[PDB]
Amino acid sequence: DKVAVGKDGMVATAHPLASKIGAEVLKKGGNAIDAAIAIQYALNVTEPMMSGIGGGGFMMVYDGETRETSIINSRERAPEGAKPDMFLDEDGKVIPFSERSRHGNAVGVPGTLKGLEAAHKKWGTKKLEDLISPSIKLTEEGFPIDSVLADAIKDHQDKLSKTAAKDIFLPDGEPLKEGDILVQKDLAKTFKLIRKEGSKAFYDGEIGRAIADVVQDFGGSMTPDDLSRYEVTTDKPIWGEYHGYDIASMPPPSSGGVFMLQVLKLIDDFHLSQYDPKSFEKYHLLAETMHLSYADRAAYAGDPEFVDVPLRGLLDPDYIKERQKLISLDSMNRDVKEGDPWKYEEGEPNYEIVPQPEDK
Amino acid sequence: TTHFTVTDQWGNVVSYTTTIEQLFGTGILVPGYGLFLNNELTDFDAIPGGANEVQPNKRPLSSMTPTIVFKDEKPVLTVGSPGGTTIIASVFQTILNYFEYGMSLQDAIEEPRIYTNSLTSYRYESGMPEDVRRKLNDFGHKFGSNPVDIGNVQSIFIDRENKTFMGVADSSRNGTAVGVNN
Ligand SMILES: [Ca+2]
Ligand SMILES: [Ca+2]
Repeated sequence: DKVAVGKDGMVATAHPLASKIGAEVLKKGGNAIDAAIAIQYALNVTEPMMSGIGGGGFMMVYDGETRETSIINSRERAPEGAKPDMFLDEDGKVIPFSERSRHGNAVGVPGTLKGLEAAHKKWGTKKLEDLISPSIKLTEEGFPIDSVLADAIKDHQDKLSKTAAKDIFLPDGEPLKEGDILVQKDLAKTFKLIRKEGSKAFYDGEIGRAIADVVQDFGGSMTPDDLSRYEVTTDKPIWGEYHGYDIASMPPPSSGGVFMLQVLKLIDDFHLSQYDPKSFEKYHLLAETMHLSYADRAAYAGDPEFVDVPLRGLLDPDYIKERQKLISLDSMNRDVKEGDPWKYEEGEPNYEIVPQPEDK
Repeated sequence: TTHFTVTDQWGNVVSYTTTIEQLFGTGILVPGYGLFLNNELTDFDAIPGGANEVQPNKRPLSSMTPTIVFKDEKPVLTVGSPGGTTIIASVFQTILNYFEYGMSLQDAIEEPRIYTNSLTSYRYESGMPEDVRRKLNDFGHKFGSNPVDIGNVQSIFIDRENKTFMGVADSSRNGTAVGVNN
């Protein structure tokens, strides 16, 4: 069911069960925002390693009524007690990624739940109760796990053994296998709590009080007041033009939209399809282009409420021209430093350029 | 991360990337509540001073790239992917393959992707030919002896002339596309 056609709606997701839930919403007269909310819940349950109400996301929505494109940003925030050096040790050295990625200092105030509500108020059409309940049943009754979740449990069994996940995912010490039933009693309860009380239970309530508790057990500084501080934001897209099409993508605090657009801009003039898709020339040119944009990413990208991202400069046609001088079939470029997009935009950066280890 | 997308009969379009960071986030399950907690704050730079330094109340830099492509100001294609910093590579390569090469949507999605953020970090999906990998490496690149899957693009095409939606789920996970009639 990898490809599908439809006259009145379409859903595509990473899990067959979340695809069907989503389809059914549209089939019962729901809109795409109704379907999306139900999908996030279904995926929280069936693909629980990949997203859910303990994380954050960017939900891009083209409004069919107003013809306006908007983004519900539920990205997580650092607690009030995060510090700039909290991933450095006594000696000032970077804590290894597998330690710091399991620590309580790593946990951002989750946003997903507030994202789904914001999106629901604005465009929602079915009651949240109907959207949440199919996931309540998947949690409560359980389902047979797909191979990817199975492999995920096996590959991360060490991380999962040191937490309260031990019992559900590593029962009698062994990883659930492909086809085995996964039942999530405690997850179901939380979704019922949200079904009756809404996000108060999460951000100003018991679910949240429990989150702050487990975060301090694991070493971080998140308080209940971090949870009641949190609200999502709404962003306009970053827009670009490629090959006669307008492209809307995600602005800072994603690096995604700007650098996807920058890569496209840099490679456009090389007319890549003169080369076979599996050709030396294509792979080389893409590799050279990526080096330039990812260097720009490491130097210039962050939360634009705190730092200035030179969006105008990074996509300026003269800047693109300058960087394109470093992209050629003649050789491999060894000068893979960030460029100077500030030259083509008003202002200076308010930050240093700090090299980071590739340990992630 | 996971990425999904939804189109409806009223012409609303959704493209939604969402994550808890690493697989299982931190791994910390909230005792008695069943939900995994993100490790999203390690998307911050570990060494401060820069644009992406940790600060209280700050959002760690993402690479998530939920996208909608438009022709004559109407949406025609949604794209997005999981995969950390590879997400940029997965989305631009799909778009390159669809619009610059004119592949079908599935071909565009399934075509082997490459990723390289630096002179010391290279990945490729299986299907890059052996002879071409060698020649790239001789030229200075560092594509390894082992292929890996990159990303997981879910995408919907809005076909107005045929009055239809086409959805595609990447084979890198067990995703599906399901269409709806009246
Ligand atoms: Ca072209
Ligand atoms: Ca692939």
